[PDB]
Amino acid sequence: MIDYTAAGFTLLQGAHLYAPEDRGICDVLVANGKIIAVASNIPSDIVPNCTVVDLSGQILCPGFIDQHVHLIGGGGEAGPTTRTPEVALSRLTEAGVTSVVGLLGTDSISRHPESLLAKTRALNEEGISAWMLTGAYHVPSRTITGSVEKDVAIIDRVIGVKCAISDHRSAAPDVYHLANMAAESRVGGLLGGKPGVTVFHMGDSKKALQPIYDLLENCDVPISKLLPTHVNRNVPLFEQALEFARKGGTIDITSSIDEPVAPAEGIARAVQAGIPLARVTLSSDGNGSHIGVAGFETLLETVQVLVKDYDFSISDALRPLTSSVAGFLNLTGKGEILPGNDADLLVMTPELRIEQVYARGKLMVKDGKACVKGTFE
Amino acid sequence: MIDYTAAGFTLLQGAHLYAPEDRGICDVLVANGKIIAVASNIPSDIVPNCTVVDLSGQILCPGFIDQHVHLIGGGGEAGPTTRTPEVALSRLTEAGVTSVVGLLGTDSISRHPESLLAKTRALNEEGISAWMLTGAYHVPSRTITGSVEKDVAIIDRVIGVKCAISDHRSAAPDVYHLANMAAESRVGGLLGGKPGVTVFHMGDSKKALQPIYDLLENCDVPISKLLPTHVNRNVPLFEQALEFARKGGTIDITSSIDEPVAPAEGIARAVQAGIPLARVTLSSDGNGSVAGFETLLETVQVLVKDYDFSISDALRPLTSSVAGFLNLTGKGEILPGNDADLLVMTPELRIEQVYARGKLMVKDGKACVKGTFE
Amino acid sequence: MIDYTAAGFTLLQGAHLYAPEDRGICDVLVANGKIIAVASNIPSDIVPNCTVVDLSGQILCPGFIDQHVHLIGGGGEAGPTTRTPEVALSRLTEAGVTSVVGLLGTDSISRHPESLLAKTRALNEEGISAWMLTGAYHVPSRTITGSVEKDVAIIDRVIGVKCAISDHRSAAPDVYHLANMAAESRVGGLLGGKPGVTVFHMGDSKKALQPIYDLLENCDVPISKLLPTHVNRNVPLFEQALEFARKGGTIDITSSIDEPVAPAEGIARAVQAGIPLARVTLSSDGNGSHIGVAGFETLLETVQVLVKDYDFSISDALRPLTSSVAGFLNLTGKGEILPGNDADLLVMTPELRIEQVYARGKLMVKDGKACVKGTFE
Amino acid sequence: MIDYTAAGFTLLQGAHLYAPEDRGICDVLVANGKIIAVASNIPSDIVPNCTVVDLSGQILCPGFIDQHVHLIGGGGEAGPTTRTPEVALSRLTEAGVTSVVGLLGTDSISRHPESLLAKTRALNEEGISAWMLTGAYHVPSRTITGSVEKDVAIIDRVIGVKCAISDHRSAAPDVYHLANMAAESRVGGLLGGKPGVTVFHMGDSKKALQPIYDLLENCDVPISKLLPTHVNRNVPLFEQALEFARKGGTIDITSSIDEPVAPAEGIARAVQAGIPLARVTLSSDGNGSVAGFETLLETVQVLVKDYDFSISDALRPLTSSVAGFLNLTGKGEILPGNDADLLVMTPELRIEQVYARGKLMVKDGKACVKGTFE
Repeated sequence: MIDYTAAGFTLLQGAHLYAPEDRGICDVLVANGKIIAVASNIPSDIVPNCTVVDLSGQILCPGFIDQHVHLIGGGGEAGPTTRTPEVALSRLTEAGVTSVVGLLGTDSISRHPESLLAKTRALNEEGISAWMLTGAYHVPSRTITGSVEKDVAIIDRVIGVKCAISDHRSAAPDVYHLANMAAESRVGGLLGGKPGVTVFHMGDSKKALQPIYDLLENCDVPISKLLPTHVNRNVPLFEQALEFARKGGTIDITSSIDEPVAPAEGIARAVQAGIPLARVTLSSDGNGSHIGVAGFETLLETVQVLVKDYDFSISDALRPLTSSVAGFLNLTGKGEILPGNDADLLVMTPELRIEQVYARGKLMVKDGKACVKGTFE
Repeated sequence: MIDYTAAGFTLLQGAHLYAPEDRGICDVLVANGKIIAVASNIPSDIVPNCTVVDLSGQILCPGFIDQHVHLIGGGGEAGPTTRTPEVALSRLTEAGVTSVVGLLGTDSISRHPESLLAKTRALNEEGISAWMLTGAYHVPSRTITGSVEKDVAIIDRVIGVKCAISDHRSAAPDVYHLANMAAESRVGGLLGGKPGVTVFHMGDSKKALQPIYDLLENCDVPISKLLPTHVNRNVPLFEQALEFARKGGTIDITSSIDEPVAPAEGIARAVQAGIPLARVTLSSDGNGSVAGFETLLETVQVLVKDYDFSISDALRPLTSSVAGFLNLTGKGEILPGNDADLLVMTPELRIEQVYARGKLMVKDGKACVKGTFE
Repeated sequence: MIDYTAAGFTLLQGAHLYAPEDRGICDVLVANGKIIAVASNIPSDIVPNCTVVDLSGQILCPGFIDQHVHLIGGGGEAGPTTRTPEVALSRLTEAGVTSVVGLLGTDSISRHPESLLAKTRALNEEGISAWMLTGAYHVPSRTITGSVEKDVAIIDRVIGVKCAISDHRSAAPDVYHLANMAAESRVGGLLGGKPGVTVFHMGDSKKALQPIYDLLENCDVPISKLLPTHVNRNVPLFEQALEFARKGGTIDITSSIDEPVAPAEGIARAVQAGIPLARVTLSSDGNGSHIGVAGFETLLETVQVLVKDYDFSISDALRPLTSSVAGFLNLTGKGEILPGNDADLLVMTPELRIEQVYARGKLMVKDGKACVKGTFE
Repeated sequence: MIDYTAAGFTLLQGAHLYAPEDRGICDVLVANGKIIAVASNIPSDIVPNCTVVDLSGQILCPGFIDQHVHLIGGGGEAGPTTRTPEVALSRLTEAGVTSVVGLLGTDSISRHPESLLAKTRALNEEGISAWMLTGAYHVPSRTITGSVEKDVAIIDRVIGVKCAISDHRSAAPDVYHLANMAAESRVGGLLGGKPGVTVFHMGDSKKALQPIYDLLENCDVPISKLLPTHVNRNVPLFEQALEFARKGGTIDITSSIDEPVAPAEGIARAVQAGIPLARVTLSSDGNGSVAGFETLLETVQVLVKDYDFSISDALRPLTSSVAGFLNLTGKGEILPGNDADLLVMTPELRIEQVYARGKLMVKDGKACVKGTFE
């Protein structure tokens, strides 16, 4: 017989699809890591050596996109001992995360952009999709090529820049160095076909989002490029966060923080405030920070609580972790399960507990446990 | 019905397939820009929406990989007027080029790596496969990030560094600066999963390859990383290149030079010298000088016609040999898994159709896909 | 017999302990430069080759911590002839100083951070404990590694940064370069486990502490990290100094200046103003600046006047020179005579005149005169 | 009663003490992380709150000092996937390592000295003794402060500089750059009270130690500062290392290499060659490649078992020899004053308990003290 295994044909059939839009019992045919067909009842013989897997009674949805993860590690705020380790592949996949954006935090003395980049590429070769934000809390930005504009333009995996404001660990930037910073990420993004976004690490200062509004006054970076994070870290900052989203911005809630505004409660209050889910993202702030290193569970736990204790549909709870993120970061072929896109799907149960995970066509999670891991796990 | 055109299924059937190694009348199933099947006589209905194409009586081989092109332009060796223009996509796809390695030449004052990088990425978006070499004739090299090792390492499209020796347009580099440069390209390559080569532009100096030998003494960079080009520019130098190839090194012959050693005459003499074709590649140095890419296909033709090379062996220096030197995974060879970079030729080797990563570039010998502003 | 001299056992017994908290006739057993026992009536045989020294009728208290000393020298404001010499070990110890923080002043053209560091280490090897502040009057800061954040983070003996404001010898810094400066010392401190404090050299400008309040408005560095010095150099600056301490800051008075507010009068006015002694430090401004080079006597002379002409208890007068300083600079094992801490103690008379001085277990002052000195004294 | 536990008194009694020089059944009194007494039969009540521990029938020797560890990680010589993780505290303490010297290898693009410095300091806080070498295979060296001399001089944990020669992953360094580098490490060391050594990663080049000899001609850096490593990587080179050791220099053998010259086979041949063990140390190159530290204890064991070295002489290359080369005051030797870095072994040399600066690291052969995130 002729050999067609190169195509890596796979037929996910029988599941109740959520792409994330509620579909019904639909099927998904994969070929070469890409979704090439989405329609109910696809013939199992339609293509050669097709690995047909029956997901009858299962839920099929798009893989998670985590845009706030300390891939190479973080912490260090309480001494060099508090420097957390690098994130393990399996730790992500088992959490549903198929796409991830890495950034740096407080420490940019013992943590470097070239280290984040290399790692970002390790994960890519290992099967998932990884990107990174140049810079860190400190402003001006310590970068790779010498300028933020240049990094976001010429370093492929860089899609924007990070920074901290209204935090006692800030670098104390002025509206000038902050506006210039966001402008370079914008321009560079245009030149390199990247989102060119600016992600602000929100602290607890009373000024809250003030630095941002000042920036909008001092330049012409679209409000759709600024992304405040950890918005649910204190009530008045979350209140302001809602007002921000109202004027067109997209806010980012972190699941790793439970008080004084829980993740689920945050996404819920947003809807109640009339913000389209499209402008609401949920990130994990994974591997940063007993002293304890943050994990990626709270993500799925948000989707669950959203469907179980708030009335969000499965389709809606998925958005802030899928379609919303890919949309804000212009992640082509991601967050959506439509023909053409990548095969980043998760197999779950109707109780929303992950069973299988597919990244670009490969099986990362076979039974809720990773069958694929980092080279030294 | 259900929609499967997302997979862009295409079946090239009934052609005399050379991959380059002469197979028979083989069929090639393509899906998502990938060759997913190669076995004679494949069903025209094996896969759903399959664009089936009848290539009966035609030749099918891998597209050419040209590793010496001044993508953003070159020249300038006689004033700013002599600065050649950038390369047009259709120009490449029509000469049967599906993968190319850009680089800079003498002028590295009005030509910068950031621009080349940009042009390389623009080409990849448009349909073909492009990479680039950092630096230029100048040593030490004007890089993007500060060091050659860092460029090759972290700039995704840099596969090695370029430079110029035994030429009257060099920077008069000394063995140490030279050695260090290559070592950085080599180390960088390992860190970036790049071949980490060092391409040497050869001039007409009596010294010829002496600097490349001098380098071997002062460092440990494998000889499989040192690639001299334009070896066919003067006979005394060509002779040495052959001796260099006999030692395990690879040599690059430029199809844009027709004397004293013509391209074909070059690839030919190597075989006679007893050099596995594996260590011989053919580059165009297109858009240099204004050089064109016609001479690549012409060197194949003439090799099969004027000289007595076979279609398969003639193709090698322009495909598999090149692919194996830069470690361009998935190219220069037609097998399941590799990229659907294909060329449909007549029995007389006259490119009719061209495929790049699945997409059809040349329809009637004339590109049907072009750059944004052609 | 077996040899136990390696332990360097020493029993300070019979004295009236002040740790600085008023204890009674307590004893202090040292071993390996560390205090390993504090309790009344410790048996003299308790450990092997214990050098028992009878401090009967004597006062035992913690060694002085001097956080403002020009170790490599200073001055120069009236020409290169006015460049003062380096501080001598014995000059410090004989003043009670067992721990010291070095900084630079007006001159940062002929005075360098690497020189302060080396010296800071000479003193460490010679028996006492020394630290240093990166930078000088001039802002931005001339540093060791290129950034204030990096110095405070990666150069072990650097614990913060120095600067001058409201002074005719300033570098004329703006709230921006001043806030950024304090933020880097803060972050770097976190990363390297250092206080990460910013010490301001107060001048005589009418604006007084204004630059500081502006800084608090332009960033989120805690007010507990800013330290204004020479606060008693003019009445309205000292007045403001009191208000500052009230809002949470810790002020630093310099004993070397007697008018228009004396050291003792300054520490006293502070108490009278309701400031906890914990937020009041006294430094000497030693070796900076006939033209005369400043000395370290005024320190003890403050403790004395505090107990003799104001009613401060011996225990209280010691705080602003011991427990207060160690607390503000998070000097572990210092300022406190409790088990675990270092053996930096002074032997005095009930009239508060130094007799003996111990630094990390060694005897620096045997009879009010140093029995240990700098390699070239 | 009065509280004296601040001194953390501990008495290790009735063990067969090797310091490493074979003493008899000696007792060791520890106080404040310091060995304050070493004389057979010490009172279990000599000092107040004394944690007395019965080590009857057990061996007691100094903890190992491993001077070749990629603390923050290494590798990367085959893409970013091959970048090894950082070292775990328990991993070290379980292999009997109480003092370690971190360093960087080939990758000095995604691995920086500031991180190593940070990891070194984190280790010291956690219980063990750590130092680091500045630079990497690359020459000139990528430092923290701008110059090697300045790094070794003012960065408190840098004791010298590293680099790579006669290897195919070097930076192709020339005698001048090399010499200058070592001279800076040497001068720096004097200014910082550091050994100021220069550790050379040895490759598989025919040249072998020739660069180290070439260096001796062009400068005056004492030969007691030049330390080559991995000398047991190829026999021709090993032979030279021995000749180098016969001239007063020290050689480092990596326990992570088992052919052509195994570790034991290496330490053994040196003795036969008539080299005082003083000039021979054993390193692991742990977390390199992913390399582990088991081979350190295994090289001791095998030395006492397979070969005919005594327990005392076997330990030397892993303690006193190392300590005496880096001038690590107070380590590698059990005497009053020195640090309480101890290893309780069975008669068959199987680490049972481990002590680092007084604190107990390994209880039942398994660390009972770990890094913050293990």
